[PDB]
Amino acid sequence: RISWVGEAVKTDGKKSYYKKVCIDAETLEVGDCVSVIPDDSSKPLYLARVTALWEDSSNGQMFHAHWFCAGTDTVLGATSDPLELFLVDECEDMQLSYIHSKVKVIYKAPSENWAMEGGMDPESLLEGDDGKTYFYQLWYDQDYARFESPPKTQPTEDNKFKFCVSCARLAEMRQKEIPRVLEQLEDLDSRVLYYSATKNGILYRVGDGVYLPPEAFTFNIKLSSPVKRPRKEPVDEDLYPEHYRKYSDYIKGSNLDAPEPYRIGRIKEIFCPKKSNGRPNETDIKIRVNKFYRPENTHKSTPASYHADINLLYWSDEEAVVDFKAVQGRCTVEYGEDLPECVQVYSMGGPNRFYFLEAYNAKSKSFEDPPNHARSKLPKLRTLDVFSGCGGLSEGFHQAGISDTLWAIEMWDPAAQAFRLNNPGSTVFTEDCNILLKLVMAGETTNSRGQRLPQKGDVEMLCGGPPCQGFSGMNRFNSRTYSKFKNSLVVSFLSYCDYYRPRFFLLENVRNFVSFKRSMVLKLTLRCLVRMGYQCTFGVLQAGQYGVAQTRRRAIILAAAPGEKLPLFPEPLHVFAPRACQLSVVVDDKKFVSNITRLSSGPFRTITVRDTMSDLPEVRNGASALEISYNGEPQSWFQRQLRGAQYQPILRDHICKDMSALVAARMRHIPLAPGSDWRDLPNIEVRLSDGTMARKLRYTHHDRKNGRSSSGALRGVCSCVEAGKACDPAARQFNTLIPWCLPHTGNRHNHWAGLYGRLEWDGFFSTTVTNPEPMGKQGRVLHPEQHRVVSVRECARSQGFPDTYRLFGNILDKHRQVGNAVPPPLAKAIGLEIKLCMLAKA
DNA sequence: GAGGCCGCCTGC
DNA sequence: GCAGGTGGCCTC
Ligand SMILES: CCc1c(C#N)c(SCc2ccc(CNC(=O)CN)cc2)nc(N2CCCN(C)CC2)c1C#N
Ligand SMILES: CCc1c(C#N)c(SCc2ccc(CNC(=O)CN)cc2)nc(N2CCCN(C)CC2)c1C#N
Ligand SMILES: CCc1c(C#N)c(SCc2ccc(CNC(=O)CN)cc2)nc(N2CCCN(C)CC2)c1C#N
Ligand SMILES: [Zn+2]
Ligand SMILES: [Zn+2]
Repeated sequence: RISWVGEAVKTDGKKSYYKKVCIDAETLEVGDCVSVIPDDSSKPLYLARVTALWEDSSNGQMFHAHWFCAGTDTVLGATSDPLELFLVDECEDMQLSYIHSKVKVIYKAPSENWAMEGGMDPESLLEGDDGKTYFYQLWYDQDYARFESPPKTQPTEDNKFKFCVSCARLAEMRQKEIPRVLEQLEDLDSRVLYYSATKNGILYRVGDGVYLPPEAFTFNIKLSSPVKRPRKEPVDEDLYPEHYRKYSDYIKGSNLDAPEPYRIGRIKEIFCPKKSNGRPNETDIKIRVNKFYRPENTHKSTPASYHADINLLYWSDEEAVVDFKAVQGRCTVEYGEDLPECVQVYSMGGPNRFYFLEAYNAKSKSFEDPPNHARSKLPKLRTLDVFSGCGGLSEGFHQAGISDTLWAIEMWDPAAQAFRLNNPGSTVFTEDCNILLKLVMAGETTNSRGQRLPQKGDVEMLCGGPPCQGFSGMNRFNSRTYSKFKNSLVVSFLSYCDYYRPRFFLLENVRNFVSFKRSMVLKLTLRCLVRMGYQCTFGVLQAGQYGVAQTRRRAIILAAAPGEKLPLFPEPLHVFAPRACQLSVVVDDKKFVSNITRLSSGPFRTITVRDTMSDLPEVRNGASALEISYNGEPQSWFQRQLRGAQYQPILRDHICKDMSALVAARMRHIPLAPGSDWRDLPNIEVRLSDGTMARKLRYTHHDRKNGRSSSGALRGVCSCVEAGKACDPAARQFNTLIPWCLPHTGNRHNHWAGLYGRLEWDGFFSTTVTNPEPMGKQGRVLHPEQHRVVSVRECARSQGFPDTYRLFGNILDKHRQVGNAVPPPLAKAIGLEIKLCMLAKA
């Protein structure tokens, strides 16, 4: 009792398409939505749109089902509106007998007045439902967790009766994934030359720059097998009784495992080998490139990288043939003297830009002029920055050219004053953001200081980082902690988003924002954005990959209004230690990644502690002079950038905490070799600067787990080294050069690795802290050579702040301002992705 | 106000 | 077990 209605629309092969069918008491036509029975009766019904109806000579009565995704199957899980569906590129042929019923599915489109329709209370944002039939508003990418406006793919007259948009988009994706050759230049003896080729939607022509993996080719300058570090030569165990705790071969902050950046070539030929009959084998695409040298690839090796621009290359006449499938992306490489602009303007004007001024001759180990054949606005968004701090995120967005931060909210006054000092045109509110929003919603125009409150339409971009105090555990919500979340600053920030409805929205936070409360904080944040009707996504970024010598992972939530394009996450710019670049996120057993494809290498070398601060003058422990001489010119590219173009005769805030006499003696005895920390301290008496004496540490109890030194000395410093015995107060020792508490509890704290630890010139900072303390958790705060902790200026350099960026207050206030900020280079990379969306808006 | 002192959880 | 990820609070 399955009956076709009418004559066949088209007969193709063993298929006869129809526009309408009758099943029992119902009639179905293309475009109708149906439910479909699953094998597991416990599982819910599948829902689909019918995109075609045909009789098959071998399969019987058939239709094409374009499946909807239930909201509960997305990252939103159980927080989803129970009747919300999402478009996905999932579809298949199916027998008509599997249809259970016809269902109503409504497209809930945002209205033309969407930007004025905000103001629902937090309960409505978090838990409110549409309360109607099935509906969709957004398309969903299940691997990247992206909610976007539905695609506008269009059918022709050759497919209108059977058009499946999912089939069409999948076919486009497949074609985009396959390398192809387009033009045709010449036919040689054993190969065919081509003028252009395409890969992953990128067009490559003869003469373009290509990124290649570091293994793609070698240079004529082969290598120098370095004198490797020996196997930890023995030390005097009586002099250094805690050195045994360094049995791990892992050094915090070391760049020994960072990969090489990309090889860079200029396409000389694009070609295919010929078949036996003369035709080209276009499944086998090759390119011949000229090799570019980075400075560190010449005979001068790594030190050549110290002073050179990070995008400086050297031309050479060496050539390599590589598979086209190895290309990692396209880049622009230009001879510097032929630019219509200076090198700095060129380098700041776009991505993937390199330049060369000379050619390198490997045979002669010399430099030459390149050969002739090597030659050949947008209005800013009015931005509100909530929980701005001193303004690192706003500074990076400003550098990207996308925003003017006209309003900022910062409750901690020294940070608010710093933000004002750097942004004279902005209005900085110090009130509770809840109070400010309530005033705006009540129709107030100015706050109690006479500052004008932003109104609907004023705010075009909203960014901030809300604290998660009270719900930053990993365990599941309960009634109390869920109430704390509902009344929290995260939800207040979401309320700002709902009321103002900016074009773009950014929430930044610590990495574990994606995992707090079994990922429910993340899921609810996304749920609120979708409930407002925003496009949105999330991901994790590593700041070191965008140009700071610092490991700092951040969770990022991005949203874009209906009518906008949802931004992509920025591709890594700098290679960085892979152990610090774990960006994936597991939510309810589903592993999510961002759109980022640079997982193994990148265009630029890693930024080091040397890059960051080798130019700063020597200062002492407790340095307090607020304005001093730099004592020399900037040395590295990074320093040239951060000092800026205008000559700065005064270096500011190169001041350090005044550590006590005992702490200073300890710092003076930490060796300079990489990986040095408290475990390298000698066990000696030392006279302190205040006349007092630092004492030897005595070993008073036998530590069965840790054994004894080679002279038979014990290794415990307290009775608690026994199984169940408590701590003996008489066993506590004071004013020892080796701190008593570190051997006291080291066995359960990974030997307190990194406390009193030195940075290394070749390595990177641990996450820049708000108050550098050698015996705190983030204790690796000692200068690579000087006997002091890092200065405020050095922390600001680790964050990528320009040297001209003003700070405010006492030294601890300035450290906290620096340590709480988003690094401007990270903020700038994100902002450039938003700029791409602004320019591409349809 | 410094600096001594040092829990709990998770991914691998 | 190893390494990372969240700082506060005595005591004076
Ligand atoms: C978010 C990923 C996802 C999405 C997305 N996106 C979808 S789309 C809905 C849909 C897609 C395809 C079919 C065809 N049948 C098969 O694929 C099995 N051979 C039916 C329904 N469904 C999902 N569920 C429910 C459908 C059936 N299971 C695969 C269980 C997983 C899941 C999941 N986790
Ligand atoms: C037991 C702790 C808890 C937890 C935990 N753990 C959670 S998880 C968040 C969540 C879970 C399920 C849904 C589905 N409900 C819908 O309505 C869908 N639109 C939405 C959100 N939520 C909670 N409350 C409270 C009232 C019930 N409401 C759901 C609001 C949220 C509570 C609580 N007390
Ligand atoms: C390794 C250093 C360390 C550290 C370090 N670092 C920490 S941090 C603890 C912490 C405090 C506040 C927040 C903020 N709270 C929210 O945000 C609300 N959700 C988070 C974590 N605790 C430590 N113990 C445990 C707590 C304090 N004593 C009981 C003993 C010492 C220790 C130690 N030894
Ligand atoms: Zn299809
Ligand atoms: Zn003890």
